[PDB]
Amino acid sequence: MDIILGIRVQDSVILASSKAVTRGISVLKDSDDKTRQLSPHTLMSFAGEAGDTVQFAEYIQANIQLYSIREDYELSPQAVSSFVRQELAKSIRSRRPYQVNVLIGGYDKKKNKPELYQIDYLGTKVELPYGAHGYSGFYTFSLLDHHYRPDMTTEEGLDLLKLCVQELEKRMPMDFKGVIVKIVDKDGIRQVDDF
Amino acid sequence: MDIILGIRVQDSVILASSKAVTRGISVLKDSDDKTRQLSPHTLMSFAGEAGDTVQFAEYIQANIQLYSIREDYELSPQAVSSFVRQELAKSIRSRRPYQVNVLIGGYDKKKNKPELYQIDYLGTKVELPYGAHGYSGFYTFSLLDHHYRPDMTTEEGLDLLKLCVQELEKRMPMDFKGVIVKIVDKDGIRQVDDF
Amino acid sequence: QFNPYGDNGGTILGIAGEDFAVLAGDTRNITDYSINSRYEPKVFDCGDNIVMSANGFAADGDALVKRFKNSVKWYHFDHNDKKLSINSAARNIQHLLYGKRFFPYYVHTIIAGLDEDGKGAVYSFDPVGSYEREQCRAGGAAASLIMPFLDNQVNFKNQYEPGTNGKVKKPLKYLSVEEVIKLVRDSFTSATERHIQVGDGLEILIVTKDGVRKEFYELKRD
Amino acid sequence: TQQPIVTGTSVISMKYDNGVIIAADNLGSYGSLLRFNGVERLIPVGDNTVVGISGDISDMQHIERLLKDLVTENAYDNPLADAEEALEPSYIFEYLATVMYQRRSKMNPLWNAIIVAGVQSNGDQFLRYVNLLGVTYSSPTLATGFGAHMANPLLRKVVDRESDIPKTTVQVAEEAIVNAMRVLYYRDARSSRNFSLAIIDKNTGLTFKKNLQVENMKWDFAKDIKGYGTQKI
Amino acid sequence: TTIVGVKFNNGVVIAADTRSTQGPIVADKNCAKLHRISPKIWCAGAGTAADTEAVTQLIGSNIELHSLYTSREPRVVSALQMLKQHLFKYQGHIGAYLIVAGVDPTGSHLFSIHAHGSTDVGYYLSLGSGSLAAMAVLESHWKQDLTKEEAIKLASDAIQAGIWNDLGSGSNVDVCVMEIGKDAEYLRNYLTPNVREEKQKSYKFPRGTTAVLKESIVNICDIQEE
Amino acid sequence: TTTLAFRFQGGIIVAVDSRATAGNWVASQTVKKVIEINPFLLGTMAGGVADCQFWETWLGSQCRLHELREKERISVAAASKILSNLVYQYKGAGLSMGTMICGYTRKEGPTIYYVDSDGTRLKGDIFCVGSGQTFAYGVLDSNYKWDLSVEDALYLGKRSILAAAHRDAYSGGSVNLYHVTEDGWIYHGNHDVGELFWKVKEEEGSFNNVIG
Amino acid sequence: SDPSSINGGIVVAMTGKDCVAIACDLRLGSQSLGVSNKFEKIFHYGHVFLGITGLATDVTTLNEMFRYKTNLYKLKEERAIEPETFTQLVSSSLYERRFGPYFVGPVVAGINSKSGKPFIAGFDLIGCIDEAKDFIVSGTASDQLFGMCESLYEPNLEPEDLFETISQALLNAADRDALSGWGAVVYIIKKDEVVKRYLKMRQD
Amino acid sequence: TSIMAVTFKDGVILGADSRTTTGAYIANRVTDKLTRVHDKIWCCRSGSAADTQAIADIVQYHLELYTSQYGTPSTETAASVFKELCYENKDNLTAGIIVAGYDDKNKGEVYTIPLGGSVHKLPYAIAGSGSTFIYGYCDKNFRENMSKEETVDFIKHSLSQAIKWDGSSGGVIRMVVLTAAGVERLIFYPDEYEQL
Amino acid sequence: TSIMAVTFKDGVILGADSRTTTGAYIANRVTDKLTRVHDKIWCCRSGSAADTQAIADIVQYHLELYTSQYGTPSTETAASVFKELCYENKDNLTAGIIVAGYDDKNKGEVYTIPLGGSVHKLPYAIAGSGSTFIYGYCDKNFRENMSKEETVDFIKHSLSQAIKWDGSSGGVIRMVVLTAAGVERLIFYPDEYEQL
Ligand SMILES: *[B]([O])([O])[C]([C][C]([C])[C])[N]C(=O)[C]([C]C1=[C][C]=[C][C]=[C]1)[N]C(=O)C1=[C]N=[C][C]=N1
Ligand SMILES: *[B]([O])([O])[C]([C][C]([C])[C])[N]C(=O)[C]([C]C1=[C][C]=[C][C]=[C]1)[N]C(=O)C1=[C]N=[C][C]=N1
Ligand SMILES: *[B]([O])([O])[C]([C][C]([C])[C])[N]C(=O)[C]([C]C1=[C][C]=[C][C]=[C]1)[N]C(=O)C1=[C]N=[C][C]=N1
Ligand SMILES: *[B]([O])([O])[C]([C][C]([C])[C])[N]C(=O)[C]([C]C1=[C][C]=[C][C]=[C]1)[N]C(=O)C1=[C]N=[C][C]=N1
Ligand SMILES: [Cl-]
Ligand SMILES: [Cl-]
Ligand SMILES: [Mg+2]
Ligand SMILES: [Mg+2]
Ligand SMILES: [Mg+2]
Ligand SMILES: [Mg+2]
Ligand SMILES: [Mg+2]
Repeated sequence: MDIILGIRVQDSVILASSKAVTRGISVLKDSDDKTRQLSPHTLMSFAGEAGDTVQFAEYIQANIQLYSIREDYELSPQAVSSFVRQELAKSIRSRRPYQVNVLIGGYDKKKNKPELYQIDYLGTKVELPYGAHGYSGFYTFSLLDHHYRPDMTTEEGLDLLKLCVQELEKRMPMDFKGVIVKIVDKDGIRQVDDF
Repeated sequence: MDIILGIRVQDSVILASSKAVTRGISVLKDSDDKTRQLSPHTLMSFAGEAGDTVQFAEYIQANIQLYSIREDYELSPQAVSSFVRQELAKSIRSRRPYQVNVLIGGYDKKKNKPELYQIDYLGTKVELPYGAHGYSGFYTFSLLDHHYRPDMTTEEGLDLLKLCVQELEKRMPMDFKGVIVKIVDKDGIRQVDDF
Repeated sequence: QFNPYGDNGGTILGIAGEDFAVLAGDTRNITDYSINSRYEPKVFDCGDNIVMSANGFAADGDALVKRFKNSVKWYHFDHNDKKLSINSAARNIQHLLYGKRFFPYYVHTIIAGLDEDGKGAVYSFDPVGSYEREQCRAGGAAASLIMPFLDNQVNFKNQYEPGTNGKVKKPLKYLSVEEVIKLVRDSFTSATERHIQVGDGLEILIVTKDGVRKEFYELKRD
Repeated sequence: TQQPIVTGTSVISMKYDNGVIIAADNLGSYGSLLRFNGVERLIPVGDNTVVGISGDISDMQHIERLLKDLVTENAYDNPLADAEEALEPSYIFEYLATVMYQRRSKMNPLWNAIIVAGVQSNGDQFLRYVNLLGVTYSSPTLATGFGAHMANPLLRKVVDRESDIPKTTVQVAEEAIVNAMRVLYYRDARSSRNFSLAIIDKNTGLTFKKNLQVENMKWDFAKDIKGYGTQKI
Repeated sequence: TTIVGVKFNNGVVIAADTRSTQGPIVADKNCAKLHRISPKIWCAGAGTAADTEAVTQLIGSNIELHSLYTSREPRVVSALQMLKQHLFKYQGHIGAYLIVAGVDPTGSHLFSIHAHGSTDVGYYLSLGSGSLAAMAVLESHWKQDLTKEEAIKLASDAIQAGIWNDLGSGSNVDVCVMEIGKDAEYLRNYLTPNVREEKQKSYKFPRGTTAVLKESIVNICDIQEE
Repeated sequence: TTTLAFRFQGGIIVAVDSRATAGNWVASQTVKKVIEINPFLLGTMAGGVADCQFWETWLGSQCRLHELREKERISVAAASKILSNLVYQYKGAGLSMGTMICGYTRKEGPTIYYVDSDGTRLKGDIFCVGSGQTFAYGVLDSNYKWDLSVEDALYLGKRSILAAAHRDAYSGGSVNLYHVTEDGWIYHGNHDVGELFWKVKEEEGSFNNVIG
Repeated sequence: SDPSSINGGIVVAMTGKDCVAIACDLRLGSQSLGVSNKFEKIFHYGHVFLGITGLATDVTTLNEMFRYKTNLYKLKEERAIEPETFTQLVSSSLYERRFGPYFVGPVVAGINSKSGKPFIAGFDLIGCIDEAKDFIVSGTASDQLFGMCESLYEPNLEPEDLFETISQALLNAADRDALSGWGAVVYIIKKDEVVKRYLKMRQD
Repeated sequence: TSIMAVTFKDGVILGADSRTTTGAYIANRVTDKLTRVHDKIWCCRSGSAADTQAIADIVQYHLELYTSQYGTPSTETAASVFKELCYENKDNLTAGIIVAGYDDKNKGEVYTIPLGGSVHKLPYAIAGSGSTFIYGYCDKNFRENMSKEETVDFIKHSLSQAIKWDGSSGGVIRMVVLTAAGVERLIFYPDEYEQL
Repeated sequence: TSIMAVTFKDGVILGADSRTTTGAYIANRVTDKLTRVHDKIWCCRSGSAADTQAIADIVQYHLELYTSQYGTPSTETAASVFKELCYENKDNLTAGIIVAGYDDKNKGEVYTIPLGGSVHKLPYAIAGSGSTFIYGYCDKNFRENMSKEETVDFIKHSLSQAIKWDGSSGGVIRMVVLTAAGVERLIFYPDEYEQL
């Protein structure tokens, strides 16, 4: 699919993902949720080749949920991100690689810190205060470089995120039909229904 | 460029043309007028390869204006359309052909009839009640096939045109940043400033 | 580089009657601009009152027919000598063809016979196993020449009744076996004239409740 | 997938009233180089079948070994190996046809064109073709390569349809075959003057003729041909 | 296409089939492949149909002017030379494969021409997709000192071989005889061994069978007086 | 090909054309592009004629086996995912499919899944698939409401296919209508475009561009 | 990509007893997209009729070119051009673009005004003349037209009977072609009257 | 094609086969590859039939015009005209020509002109596809100042072997003898030269 | 490469040049292309050096194992083992091998195995790039039942010409004589064979 963004503030991680699905000439859907809950305090957004994206996301989801049941314990965002990276790093030298890029936003309940991990289809992992995949960064990183503050509140983060989406809606050629925004914090995962 | 539409009603011709200009990754402009007035009662909209479009349009504009001065007389839309077709039909077997598609909307003051001509870059001319170039027709022709009646008013034409633009804004992937609408009738050419 | 496919030309035609069914095919076999044989049978009695032809690349055609005949034999063994119905045969052939989806049998298959209500039946296939029951179907080289003629003269397409001028259609009255054979012969005579891969001979297989009969007619040899 | 290296050209054949005739030249070409001049391309199987092979010679020698092995295998635990349960032309052909089509299906073909000529148990004439693609067909006259283009037209003037077979004697049939071989020598750039011929008759059995030569050739008229248009000397 | 040329006692004969094809479809069943360059110089053409026609007309036109300029009946070698130099210049792109024959004050002549511009001399020649079937017949039955009757028979038999055995050839046999000291006789459809049999059924429709929307008279006449 | 399906008050409407083409050659005007998977499930066909037929009749065998094993009607979600997971295994091999899996269960209600040979699986209210999908979308989007009567919904589907049959060269022949309720689908006839076009033009006042 | 099948269309012509008929479909498209249902492909210059299939821009260009030439012919000759003579003019004009040809399939039809003899003729895109006694076909459904004509046609058909035959030949051939149809026209041509009929057909 | 020219005591002899091929089909089995550009200046042609005919025709024209102005041209001059055409049009031509001629002053001379358009004056020359198979034989058997009968035998035996091994060569062996006595044509048929 | 094997009255002789080339560079000017697969069964190698070495090594192994079980193998048997490797691996091999051997029962025998993997039993055989230039010479000069000295001269003269004309051939002429008397190696240097 197209645009996926992420920003880590003081006490939470915010992921924004486009709603459009386009097969060639037509926009088949304008309300698609490009994300899966891996665990109560870990959310993964994704974008890449059709089919592979959902297949990969649900596969990761199933594996983490299996771990949760087996150990009766939630893996740290760092641990989940490492697992995901390894799966993609394994995939890149396969017969047919997963063509999927992801952002992993989690809240570590042990350290009481929000964490954002950017991983591409090659298995390239980086921890970041803010991140993006595809052409999204090209428009948004300059704004984030200027405004981002780490002590930012969640509300200040959403405002900075609106400024990013406005720039994208001005300068990007493709109509991505707006974004679904989700927040990850100490209380879990919730969706901002008005954006 | 992208989307250009045309519709011939009872007493006028209405042309609608997108405002976006995109060079690759960015939308450089969102207020571009993809049309030239050839004569007081003849308007030509255009879309094709960058540079060639404006170069061709202005070249045709210059030639028609020259004819107007020489004869102190306005050529009929049919005559202008035939001239344009021949120029494109000449162009297609050149060293480097003009990569331009056009719509010609005019009001014939002799016959008191509006006239719409669709011409592609090969020099393929057809007179139509409604027409389009590129992928625009793919979305809009089904609506026009249903609603068009040959005796509509100018206001009914604009409403049917809004229904076309709404469908395009729903189902086309590219954000074409709205359209500039112009009306051609017995009194000449005017622009609808709110659409 | 080795090309595992070839084109042996030929043309075939199946028509379904009210209580009968015919499956015709020319006897000419070719490669490029040469004739291999003027009489090489292309339509086959496969048993259980079912006739079959697989037109196109002859080596794949012969392979497919051979495997279907074999399927009929094993159907009898495995299900107490039960008669293989035409609809069942058709579905079995789909799986034979689709089994080689990624290295296809390069043929246009048509089978004919009677359904379980005794009425005439014709089934048509593409190379990778899709199928559909039809009243009328031409296959192979001159299929584009013959089908339109059969839309007009079998299904009375674009025909209407005099005096009414386009209001009332020509009624779809049934065609006898003698009437169908006339249309088959003319279809191939016409196809032979304008298509270089059609000629030499015409072999028709007729299927009724009484069994499978054969008729042969000469075609132009140029 | 391969390319043919050492190759054999046309094989020609036809039916007649009491049997079948088949012929092929003794050349093994290496591209345009006429490398090997003593290659037998007709291979008899028993006293009722002759297999003519054109195309790649290494593959021909492989097929020759398969047929030799087929005879050995048929004789095993078979008291009627030289009588009722002897190898028929139809048996030998169907076997080859199976192999050819299987090999093309694995994208590794035997690069040949084959004609199986013979007479069956009931006296019936057998003549059928098969090639690298597994394509098969039968006809009163059959020929491979250049023979298909030049020999068949001549042989079809003798036997045009099925009803012409009883009316065609062995003398008339052999005469037509020998002439066709002459024509191929005039016109095929990968042919030789030396050839082999085989007759299989229902009465007189298998007659295998070796070291035949094209004779009665017309070349004298060449002396009168000068230049390419305007030249007189 | 099957086209042949055969020399005989007192002249030369050329023949051709009448089939033209676009891929596997027959475009024309009774096509005319024998072309007149001048009254007693004819040629048969294989390959690209428009090219054989065009290159024949052009040289035939220039031959006529040359004959008028020199006050002499045209020669086959002149037609041959003008054809080959034209085809050579176009480097094979003009797809004309010709058998050129004729009688002139020098005698009777028979030549072949290929698209790249190479020429050949012979007593018997064949060109086209059916040239192998025809050349088989010619190589089997040709002799020196053929009569007129024997040469016509041999030429037509060589075309028939193409008609029956080559899918690129068919329908009828056209012949043109060019004897010394006589008018050239052009025998159109010399043989007709491919008449279509009567159809089983008449497909004449009842009047009114087709649905019509509008009728109108078309004005083909000029602007009228009064 | 033009195939559509949309959710509404009265369940689901499914409408398809009948044309099959090999290049410019019209191979068939009488193709059944709706597959009756069972009395409650329908599948639409677009793309490769054989791929769609084979694997959608195969799907019906998997659904029958599910309800034999689980003593319960298979969900539309589960049925659609069986097909999407299958074609995903073949991804890259060259299967060519665009399909809607349509059904009506107690737990889900009326449900439509777009399933595709690249592995895409999408739930939605409206879908149009095929070469003439853009034409059908125009009529649907402007006239669609949740509060349509079964009669009006059926006509809208019929009309949307007609629109695409007219303009798209690779669509036409005839229109097959299906209406899916919770007690199963209901067939609503074969409609020849040759007769339907003139009937609609006259009665609706549409297609004033064409002369009749 | 293939110029001769971007726009689509067909033309067919036939002879009868003291008459000729020429017919064409009305479709103009951009590959799969249908654009126009009023694109007539038959034109006339005096009593000589010319149908042209293929690339639409060249159809228009050639019509304008032959109108140009036939108008000069008439001024200089002081008479209308005849079918036989026009056929040669078409051939000459096409062959002059030998290595940069117009992508078209022209068809000529008409009755010679002096002899009264019916006349039809066809061409390839570069000038070769096909002069058939019975019928001529052209366009994207030429294979289909060959099959219809070869079975339906008989010689010496009366004008009103010939109309039925040629119409059924066109209609059924067009219905088996994706790029043809969207209406049809038939011209019946006698020595001194010419009737034009538009046919009702399926609009898909 | 198998062609050769050989100088000897009394002059020079040209030799050639008569086979023209389109792939494996023999388009002409009785071809004349020994062509005349002047009374006693001939050439052997190999490569494209069209190219070598076109070239030979142009040369004959040049030498005819030379003769009208300056009298009989030398063999060297004829070779130079061949070279000028072959060298300057090397990109568009496929022609391997051997030029042979008889002067009274210079006697028998042979010039070979391969694909590139270079000129090489030699005692004898061989060319064409079939020449490859007789380099060994010709090198071992050639002597200078042979007699007419010996040279005919040398050419007959050499081309016989070239024909035997090369599929692109065959038919009759044509020869042309160039001496002070005049111009003699010789032909040798398969039955004769195959048994050698 | 210029290689040949020739049967004669007392047995068979193998002959070869000594040049190995990488393009136009002579990687080895003193190569030994006559290799031993059994006591009196040798072969000449042409084509890829790696392929023909690998093949010859495998054959020597097979015949060594054959000998241990069934005694001395025939030359025909050795040729069949070469064929089996060359035919079955025709897609991956570039090897043109001549097999030559001496039995007491069968005396001197020569089998040639070209690229395809076919087998041809011949009185004598030639192969390698340089063989093309001596088909004419060898056909004209070969006789059956020659003496040792005559056969040495025939091979020496033949390879001399092949070396002279082929750039891929050169260096010394190696030979190996196979008779009832035993195995003899012969070498002939440029100064000797160039003046022939
Ligand atoms: B014959 O097969 O050579 C025949 C003789 C011709 C000169 C009347 N030639 C053709 O029929 C050619 C074959 C061909 C097809 C395609 C490209 C080149 C040649 N036919 C035509 O030139 C042709 C095709 N369609 C219409 C008119 N002419
Ligand atoms: B439709 O056009 O997608 C249609 C749907 C199919 C299920 C009947 N497909 C076809 O007609 C395809 C060609 C095609 C046209 C346009 C878009 C995509 C595909 N035809 C075939 O698959 C086919 C196969 N064999 C014979 C005939 N047609
Ligand atoms: B000879 O084989 O080189 C021969 C000499 C020519 C002057 C008559 N050339 C040809 O036969 C060539 C083909 C060729 C074969 C071998 C090497 C190079 C070229 N043939 C033609 O040019 C030819 C073939 N068919 C028709 C017309 N011309
Ligand atoms: B001979 O030239 O064929 C020779 C025979 C080999 C067994 C010693 N072969 C080579 O010299 C080949 C190249 C070659 C030349 C001509 C024809 C075919 C192949 N050389 C090599 O294989 C080689 C070259 N450099 C290093 C190692 N091997
Ligand atoms: Cl020549
Ligand atoms: Cl080595
Ligand atoms: Mg990254
Ligand atoms: Mg024929
Ligand atoms: Mg599954
Ligand atoms: Mg349509
Ligand atoms: Mg050397």
